[PDB]
Amino acid sequence: QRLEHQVFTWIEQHPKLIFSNERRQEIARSIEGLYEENRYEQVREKLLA
Amino acid sequence: QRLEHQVFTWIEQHPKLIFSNERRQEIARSIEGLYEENRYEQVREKLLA
Amino acid sequence: KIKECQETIEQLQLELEELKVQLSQYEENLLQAAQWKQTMPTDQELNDL
Repeated sequence: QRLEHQVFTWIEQHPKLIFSNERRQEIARSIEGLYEENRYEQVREKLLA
Repeated sequence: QRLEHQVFTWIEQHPKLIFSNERRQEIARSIEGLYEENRYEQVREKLLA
Repeated sequence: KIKECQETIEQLQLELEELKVQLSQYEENLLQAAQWKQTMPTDQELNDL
């Protein structure tokens, strides 16, 4: 919970970067199922995209 | 080793992309240190660069 | 004619400096982005747990 909170805080701390609601939902999907469905890198993949 | 082969077979199939010798060294070493030093992110990040 | 040349040079100087300012803005934004890449959240604690 804390990490997802940090992730979205960091997202909104840089408004210039644009995250679609679809992209935000994708990041939510990745973060929710960590180590059960995918490694954490896929989160950094979506941010760096 | 096979992954290194595939990465540098992906470069040489795309001649329109100019990978200098220095960047080739960078990618070579970043692959060379997979999971001991740096995750995959540092390789595909340079390819994407 | 000479005064016309001087006026043209004045206007062109103004526009040139405006473009230089905008180019500096873009370089600053590139540096901002480069800085942002480093400040991403990490999953160290979740990984440890």
